[PDB]
Amino acid sequence: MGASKLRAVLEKLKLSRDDISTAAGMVKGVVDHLLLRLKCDSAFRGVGLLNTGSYYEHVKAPNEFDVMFKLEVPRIQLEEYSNTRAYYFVKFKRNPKENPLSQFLEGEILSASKMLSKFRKIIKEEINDIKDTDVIMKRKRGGSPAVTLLISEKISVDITLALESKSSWPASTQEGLRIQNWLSAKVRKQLRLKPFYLVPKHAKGFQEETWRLSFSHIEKEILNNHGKSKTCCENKEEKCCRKDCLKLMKYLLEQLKERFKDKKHLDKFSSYHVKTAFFHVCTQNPQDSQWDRKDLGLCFDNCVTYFLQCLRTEKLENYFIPEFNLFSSNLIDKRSKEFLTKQIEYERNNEFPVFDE
Ligand SMILES: O=c1nc[nH]c2c1ncn2[C@@H]1O[C@@H]2COP(=O)(O)O[C@H]3[C@@H](O)[C@H](n4cnc5c(=O)nc[nH]c54)O[C@@H]3COP(=O)(O)O[C@H]2[C@H]1O
Ligand SMILES: [Zn+2]
Repeated sequence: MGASKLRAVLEKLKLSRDDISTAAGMVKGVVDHLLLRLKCDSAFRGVGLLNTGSYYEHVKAPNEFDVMFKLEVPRIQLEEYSNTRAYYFVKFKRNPKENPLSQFLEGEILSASKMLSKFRKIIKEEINDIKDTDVIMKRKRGGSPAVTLLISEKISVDITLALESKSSWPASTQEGLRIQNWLSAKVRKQLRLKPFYLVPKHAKGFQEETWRLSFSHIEKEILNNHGKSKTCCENKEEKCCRKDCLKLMKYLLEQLKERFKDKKHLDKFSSYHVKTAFFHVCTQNPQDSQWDRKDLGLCFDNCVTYFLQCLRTEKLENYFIPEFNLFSSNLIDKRSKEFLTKQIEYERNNEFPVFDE
């Protein structure tokens, strides 16, 4: 596939400045309201907005947003569940002390379901009272930590609540973030000093009171500063195609998901898998020269091939948690991965007709 053929698709995916300004304004307009009204509680007092991009995550629809609500918790003690390296129980070291979130304490373990229930209920009751904009609160999805709302029957916003921990990263993430050859071990050192987050997600019956590790902020960090050279993409001679490869991959997965929307094979595949795979390829190809713009197509293929391999071998390690396989037999069944593999292979073999619209 030609580089200009791909960059043409990327060119057509570009949304104008107005489409960003108006939608962004309509989003922040409700985000500020919900944010300020959430402060009217002892629990969600120190709530805050976390920058997980503050824009859209999927290229095509640009009417879908994703915001993350951070809530700091002091000196928490985590307890890994069932040797699932990603999922944890939240306990407090100072149990004798009275906690603001004490109402949600399921004993010594902080219940995620209660917090999600109160949070979501507050959102529903506030979305009821707003009159300046037409907003409806979307139905609860299957085991989703998010709360979605629709503004003016066109804008989708997924609000995800998350606990913040300034303490050192868990031992499961120790051998993760292998960016030493890519962004230097210094940057890894300084990045691991940053806080980590926790989202209310249950692990497989289901253990409904567990939390998942989240490093979305770090993903944004390495994503916006992606080159081995510090002046990468700041000058003409240092333009690369990492972000373009990520856009192309995400768009391919999205379009494939939409083509077979009627089926249920690709419903479990999300942009996070694509992101993860892309990070793995970045680790594999750390040199900026390996990401020359004129090599876009080739680069894209590298992102495709590897991804296919992960589907073929049923192995896709979480970039921060190596021992956690996103493509395990438990999470996603072989049949679906075979389907996606066949589709992607077809696309590549026929010059990606899914891009042509
Ligand atoms: O950490 C977060 N930061 C911002 N929003 C988040 C986060 N976690 C959840 N959500 C919000 O809830 C939606 C559904 O979540 P679900 O737990 O059911 O499945 C996730 C999950 O399997 C995987 N995923 C996504 N983020 C991570 C990660 O940080 N660490 C490990 N896995 C991850 O993608 C799938 C869906 O991707 P989407 O983003 O489309 O839709 C999310 C999102 O809206
Ligand atoms: Zn670059």
